[PDB]
Amino acid sequence: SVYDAAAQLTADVKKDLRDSWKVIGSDKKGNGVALVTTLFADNQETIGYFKRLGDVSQGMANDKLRGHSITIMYALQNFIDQLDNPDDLVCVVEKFAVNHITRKISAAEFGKINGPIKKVLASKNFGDKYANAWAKLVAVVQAAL
Amino acid sequence: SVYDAAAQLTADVKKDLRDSWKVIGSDKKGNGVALVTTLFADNQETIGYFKRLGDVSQGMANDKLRGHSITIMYALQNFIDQLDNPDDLVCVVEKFAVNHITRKISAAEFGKINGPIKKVLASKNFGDKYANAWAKLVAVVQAAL
Ligand code: HEM
Ligand code: HEM
Repeated sequence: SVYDAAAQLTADVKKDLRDSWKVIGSDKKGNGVALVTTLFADNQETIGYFKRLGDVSQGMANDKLRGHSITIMYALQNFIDQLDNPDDLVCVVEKFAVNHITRKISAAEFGKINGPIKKVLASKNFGDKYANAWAKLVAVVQAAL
Repeated sequence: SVYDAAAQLTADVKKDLRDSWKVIGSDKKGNGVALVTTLFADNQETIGYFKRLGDVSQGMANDKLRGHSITIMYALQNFIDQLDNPDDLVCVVEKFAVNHITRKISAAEFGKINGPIKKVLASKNFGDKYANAWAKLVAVVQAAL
C-alpha cells in the first residue's frame, strides 16, 4: 500500500522535492511555524488536536508551538533523505504514522496540510509544479494512515 | 531544571558536539541501528518498552527497528541544530520529552543511552572528551523527564 504510493515518486518528482527542500529546509523554524500557523488559519478545526500547545494565536512567540513547528521539519528532512531507497522511505513513513494513527488523524485530515505547503512554497516562488510534487509525498504518508 | 541544564552547554562542549556529529551524523542509518542495538545488548531490560518493534535481534533486517533507528537520529540532528539558541534548544527538548514522559521513561532510564553513545563514538575514534560532551546534552533531556 505505502510501497505503491511511493511508486508515484518518479525521478522528476524526487528532483523537484529535493530542489525545493534545499530552500524550504534552510529555515526550519521560520518555515515550520509558517506551515503550522497557516494550517490553523485555513482550517481552524485542526486546532482541536493541539490543546496541549496552549494559546496558538501567539504563533512563533509560543514556546510549545515553536518547539512543535521546528520538530515537524525534521520528519520532512527524514523523508527527503530517504527518497532514493524505497525500502527505507517506507519504514520511516510507517514509523511516523504510528503516533498519528493513535491520535486518530485520518488520511483525509492529514491531507489538509497540502494547502499550507502550497502557500509556503509559493512564498519562496515555487509554483504548482512543486506543490504537486509535495502532494505526492504527502500521499505516501496518507497511504499509511 | 531544563533551563539550568541547557546553560551547562559551554562553548567547547558545543564545539565537540558539532565536530563529532559531523562524522556520526554522516551515516544515520548505520550509526542509528548501532546505537539502538547496543542499547538492547547492554541493557536487555529496556527491550520491554519496544514490544511493538518485534524481534529486535534481527537488527537491520527488522523493518520496524530500522525505521525507529533512522528516526532517532533526526532528533539528535534537531538538538545539534539548536545549539546556537538556548531558547529554541529548550522548547525542542521539552517537545521531545512529551512522548517519553507518556511512556514512563525516567531520567535514569533515558541515561542508559550514554553507554551506547560512548561506544559508537569510540568506534569512530572519538574518546572520553566527546562522550562526556554528549552526556551533557543527554542531561538536558534528562532534566525534562
Ligand atoms: C507534513 C505534515 C506533518 C508533519 C511532517 C508532522 C510531524 C510531526 C512530528 C515529527 C511530531 C512529533 C512526534 C509525534 O508525536 O508523532 C508530530 C506531532 C503531532 N502531530 Fe503531526 N505532522 C504533520 C501534520 C499533522 C497534522 C495535519 C495533524 C493534525 C491535523 C498533526 C497532529 C499532530 C499532533 C496533535 C501532534 C502532537 C503535538 C503535541 O502535543 O506536541 N500532524 N507531528
Ligand atoms: C539518544 C536518545 C534517544 C533519542 C534521540 C530518541 C528518539 C526518539 C524518537 C525521535 C522517537 C519517535 C517519536 C516519539 O514517538 O516520541 C522515539 C520513540 C520511542 N522512544 Fe525514544 N529516543 C532515545 C532514547 C530512548 C530510550 C533510552 C528509551 C527507552 C529506555 C526510549 C523509548 C522510546 C520508545 C518506546 C519509543 C517508541 C518506539 C516505537 O514504538 O516505534 N527512547 N524516541
